[PDB]
Amino acid sequence: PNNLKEIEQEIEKVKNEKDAAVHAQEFENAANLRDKQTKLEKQYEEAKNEWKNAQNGMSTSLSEEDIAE
Amino acid sequence: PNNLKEIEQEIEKVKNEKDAAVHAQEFENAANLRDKQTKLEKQYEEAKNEWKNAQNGMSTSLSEEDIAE
Repeated sequence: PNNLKEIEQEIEKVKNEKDAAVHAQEFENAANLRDKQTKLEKQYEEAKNEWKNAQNGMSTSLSEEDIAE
Repeated sequence: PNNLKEIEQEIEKVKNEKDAAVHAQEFENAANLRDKQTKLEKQYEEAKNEWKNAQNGMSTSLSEEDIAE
């Protein structure tokens, strides 16, 4: 529901930036990048947990409209 | 004469310990390690250059006292 794609992209770009900075020997910002990545991972886990709980709370019954479509 | 015997040893331990801290999510001390490693690399080049500059000028000719050895 347009909630995990953004966090996944942010984690990917943070990882790419950290990998680029590793070759350039930049550890003063590497700690900040790692902390941001960990926070984004925690937020992604929380969002996934709440989304799966909400999905499991409801029942996806099949109606005649699906067959008609 | 006990010049690069210890400088190179310091570089060796910093590099290996640096990589382990990356996977251990320990960048609090890794930031200081990168600065120390960069400084040691500069010192190694300076020490090597001054050693060869003061020795390449002189020539080491043969001596008759060691021919009979």
